[PDB]
Amino acid sequence: QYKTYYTKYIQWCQLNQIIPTPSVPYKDLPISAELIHWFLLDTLITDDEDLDEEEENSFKIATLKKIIGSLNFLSKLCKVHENPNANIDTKYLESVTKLHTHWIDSQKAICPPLLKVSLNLWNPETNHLSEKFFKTCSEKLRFLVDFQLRSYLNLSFEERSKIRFGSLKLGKRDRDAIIYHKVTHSPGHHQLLALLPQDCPFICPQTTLAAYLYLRFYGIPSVSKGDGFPNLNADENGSLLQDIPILRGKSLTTYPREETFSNYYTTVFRYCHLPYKRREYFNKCNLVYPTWDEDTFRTFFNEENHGNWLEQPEAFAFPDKIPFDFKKIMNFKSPYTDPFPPPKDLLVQIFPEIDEYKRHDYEGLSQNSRDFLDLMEVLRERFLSNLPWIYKFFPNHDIFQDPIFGNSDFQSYFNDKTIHSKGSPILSFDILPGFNKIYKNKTNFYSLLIER
Repeated sequence: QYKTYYTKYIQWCQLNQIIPTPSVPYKDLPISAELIHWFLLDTLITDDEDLDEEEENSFKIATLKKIIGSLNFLSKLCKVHENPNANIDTKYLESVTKLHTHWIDSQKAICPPLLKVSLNLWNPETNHLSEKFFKTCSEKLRFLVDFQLRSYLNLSFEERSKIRFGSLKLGKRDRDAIIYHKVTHSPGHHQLLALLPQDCPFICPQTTLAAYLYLRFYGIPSVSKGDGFPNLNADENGSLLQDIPILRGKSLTTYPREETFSNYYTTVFRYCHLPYKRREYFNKCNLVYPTWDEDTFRTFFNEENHGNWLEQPEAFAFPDKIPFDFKKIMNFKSPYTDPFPPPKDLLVQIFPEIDEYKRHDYEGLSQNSRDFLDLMEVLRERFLSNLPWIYKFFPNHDIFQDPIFGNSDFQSYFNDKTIHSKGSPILSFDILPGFNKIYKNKTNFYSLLIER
């Protein structure tokens, strides 16, 4: 029973050269939460079908639990032999089980609030929402970013509100991920979280964030001046970027106040007819990205420490030092596994400071400024690739106030990306796993809009 599972662990240690290949190496076998998880991610999880799928998923979580219980048992047997390195952080493995249980159970259950709120908050014509809190698209998108940061990152309001421009960097192994690397002090603590793009533009945190930044920096052209793009020449090792909040409230310097966000949430969930409990949007979450001790974190992830290993943890199972299953599932994607890119001609007309800094003493900027510019470059690409869809639904959004978007080049891109689908009853982009059947249908998707 125990043996048939824990044997697979030993074979995987042998095959990956974590141990030499000759029985159970009782004394010498390393067992830890991170190796067990890596074993799971290489073998069970990443199993690259209607009623077959439902059964296979149930079976996967049953097997996950049995593998975990088996390796807990193996660890006690190694400890009988005085193995010094068979300690299991069982909380970490309980979060893995809870992560998969939540994913399978919610697929089993199959509108999610993520989609309903996002589509409604992108809508520029929302007469019955609140002219008191949500007069502008900037205010709507500002709210939506906090909402998508909670939905994807499972952070409390207080944690969200500490996100700064300098907190966010592109992944090195996944250049489509934005990584927030949180370091806390009690033996030091590292928690890494990822925002991935979404095929559906309205729930894409990258698209949404970029639209919000677009309005924040440039305002509405005949209407209101923006804050400007940050003065990156003033940045010295993050001095400037670590003080600019990801959302700007009443002053340049502060995230919107919690009491104001409390009202925004109430107002949006009322408008969307969605049940609302403040604690589920404001308080700490039960399921969160894992946090590593400084020692485990530096030692596990340094490939020169482990030159014998065939595959290193960051190659597949923990890209950018985030386990692949958390990264996918917290971004609402399965961990069981651009037709018309935007022309550089158009890219260079929005966020034009990105290119200007690249032209000048680019070399003279701090590394934090260049990491921010590379991030803005990915948000700009995301935003522009999706603008043809946003324009199809919401041509009167504040984004489109710049006379630019009325020009021949922009209109031509907006048309050329979306024309191939104008007569199709089905949306060209995907929605969310388990929801594609229902909501790729245009009529169904449009009906999620409260107004129009």
